[PDB]
Amino acid sequence: NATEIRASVGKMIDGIGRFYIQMCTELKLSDYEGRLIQNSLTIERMVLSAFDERRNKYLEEHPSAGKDPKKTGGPIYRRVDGKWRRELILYDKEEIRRIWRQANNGDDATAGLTHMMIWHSNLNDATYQRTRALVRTGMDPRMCSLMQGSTLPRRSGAAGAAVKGVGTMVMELIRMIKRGINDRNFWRGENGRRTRIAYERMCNILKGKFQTAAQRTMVDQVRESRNPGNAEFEDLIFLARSALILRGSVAHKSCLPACVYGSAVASGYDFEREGYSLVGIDPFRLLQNSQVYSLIRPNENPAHKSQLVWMACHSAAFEDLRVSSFIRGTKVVPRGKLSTRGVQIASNENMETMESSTLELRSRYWAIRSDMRTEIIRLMESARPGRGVFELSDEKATSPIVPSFDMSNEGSYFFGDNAEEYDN
Amino acid sequence: NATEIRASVGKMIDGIGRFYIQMCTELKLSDYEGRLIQNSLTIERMVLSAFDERRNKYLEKKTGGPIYRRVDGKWRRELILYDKEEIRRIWRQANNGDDATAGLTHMMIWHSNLNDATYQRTRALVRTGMDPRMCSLMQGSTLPRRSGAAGAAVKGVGTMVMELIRMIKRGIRRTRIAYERMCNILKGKFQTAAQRTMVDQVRESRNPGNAEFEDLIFLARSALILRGSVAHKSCLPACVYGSAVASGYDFEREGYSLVGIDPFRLLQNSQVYSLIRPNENPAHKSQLVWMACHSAAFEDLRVSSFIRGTKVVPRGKLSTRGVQIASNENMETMESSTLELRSRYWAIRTRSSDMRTEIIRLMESGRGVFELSDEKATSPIVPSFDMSNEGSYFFGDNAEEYDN
Repeated sequence: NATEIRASVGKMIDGIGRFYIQMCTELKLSDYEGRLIQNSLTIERMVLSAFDERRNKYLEEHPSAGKDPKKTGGPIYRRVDGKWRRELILYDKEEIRRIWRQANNGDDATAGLTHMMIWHSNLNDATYQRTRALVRTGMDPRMCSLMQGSTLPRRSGAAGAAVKGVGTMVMELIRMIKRGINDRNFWRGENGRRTRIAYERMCNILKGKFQTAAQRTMVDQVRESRNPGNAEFEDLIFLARSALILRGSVAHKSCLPACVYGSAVASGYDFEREGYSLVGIDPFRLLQNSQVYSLIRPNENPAHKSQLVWMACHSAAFEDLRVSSFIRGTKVVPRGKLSTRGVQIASNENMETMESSTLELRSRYWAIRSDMRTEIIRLMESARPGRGVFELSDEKATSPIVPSFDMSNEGSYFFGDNAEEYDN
Repeated sequence: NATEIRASVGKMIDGIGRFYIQMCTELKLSDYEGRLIQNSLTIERMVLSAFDERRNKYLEKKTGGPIYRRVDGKWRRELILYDKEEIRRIWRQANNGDDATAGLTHMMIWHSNLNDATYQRTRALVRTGMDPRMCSLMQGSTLPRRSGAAGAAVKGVGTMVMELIRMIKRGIRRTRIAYERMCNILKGKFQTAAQRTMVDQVRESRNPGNAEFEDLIFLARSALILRGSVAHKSCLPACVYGSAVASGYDFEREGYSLVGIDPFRLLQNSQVYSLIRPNENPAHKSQLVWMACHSAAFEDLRVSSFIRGTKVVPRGKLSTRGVQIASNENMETMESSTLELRSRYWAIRTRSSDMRTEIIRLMESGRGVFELSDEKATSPIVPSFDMSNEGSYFFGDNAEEYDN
């Protein structure tokens, strides 16, 4: 009865796994070099590009960006003579899509591709700041915590729609109103019919992220305008702030690096059989016996580069730092006090100085988890200031541990942000 | 009761005013040039430099600074170096030959009040093992190492916590008393029983320990919810005062008070011009100044916005860089505009053992505006605020980092 879920999900993991393995052997990579998180992001980026096929549903590709329409690739890092060297592979999109498909027993693994996409998205969320893009749109920097999903493609709507946060939605809509406001043709014409229906869908997606009946119906008013302008702009900004106090309903799926799935199947793990869920202990324990490395930079804190990957693996960048901590097993500080610069490596980076380290990716527990303006305001005035944890070994919900939180500690991951700005 | 304090301060304003007028003449600037903010800061800094005399109590060959005089359609960066005694002598003269201890500390807090709305210190907080969120407890954080009991009056909970922590962390007879003293000040900043206590116990620890690093850090955090009582002092540029007296206004006799409408009315009718780099928003540069004048950086933006009459945005939205100029900024990309230093309404300053369980327990659990025309506080407007608007001047702070 409950067999189907483990399988469709475990069978999804399996394929991501098989695919990674083949990909590594194909690339003549060593265990360490395969468990290198930087090589893993580069291999995932590669499968989505072929399935993307220039439609921005699976990839975040630029519009003017210079990359061969029928051939994807990325940087690979292998340790030779002790020094880390930067290699640059390039594969035929076919190789990727044929190898991917074969990894999945002839199926197009669309869940898998969405799983990897959401994982890159979670990482980005825990790594890059958005305030500079917020201000330019007319939004506020505090709206940074309504940003989950902002560096995701506007395609793969349901998935995007589930993981994206109010701000990401407000931000999207806010832009159309501009390009519509600015271009005269924008809402009239075949593009109005094509975009108007888009604009709308977006409103509904946003709308279905709100809880209070006032927010919901206010979005409706905003979507009923046939010529969105300054007025609808202030309303979305308004909704955007209401989200700060009356939190929305945003999905959060714990996706892990392919190398972590690829590493388990190759050790003998049979997922589709045992089964998988992203809800319970599966991603916690799979993370538990984790052995994921990372090129680390001169003067970076290995402990910190790890918090980052930890944080993205469990979808906790927008998580009250006191909640996360109780579960991590160690304080989970604000980005501002971190000392890494990202788990990527720039072309410009001097690899002569490059280091290598073992991410600490486990945890101490696992856990389960006009008139209107006025109605909303008050709902905010009256607003008031958690999840159930279980020891790893308590497979089932036999005994919920109580949380002993510390309420005097930093809760926000964004106050005093030090991260880079996500140009792309 | 009232009359003396209001006079004695009044005489201080008058002193600065005069001192500024005079120096204005030795430096021989035109009315416009004499109303330029950078010129007021540069003469203001001289006065303090001289009287300080390398002890780090006021301002951190001779004393000098940049003098901006516009001829004949570009501005020039004049760098004058004046005698340190010629300047302080001139200060005595404008003050009847009296040390304006109050007068000097007044211009000082003004600069502190400026730096406060202009520079971010989150970076120093973190280097000291503090919270960024503690950024709104940094009043007077940019005050001199040797700052008296008037300035320390203008110091925030986090400024004292920082100062204290930076000392235990530093090595690991009079440092003791000193470090006991700071603890006393911090103490006079809390409003509750338990908050005071921990401080006592803190200055009380026989030898500095990690318990305080934590205990101070913990108290610094309580002040964020259990607001304390840090003294704010509305201090205006010297130009503003100088000008006023040139008007003939006679502060010593009319009486002045920073606790009231005075600082406001003097600014309402006060005309200051500032240099403005290119692509900067004169209105934001004005916000910056207005804020510093009323000593309102750590104030809730909604209350500030109400009083001002116009939105007072977060420093992360401010299209400015600062009120000073470096020796590397082209003067042929410079020009000036008027600093809008007015307000819609004027307000009252609202003149003001497990300790962690009392504290935490507490934690979990009328500044009225009046028309500028209502001098006597005869009618109180109940500010109608909107909590949709932003309250923290600091979230997203992109401001330059001050370096202590």
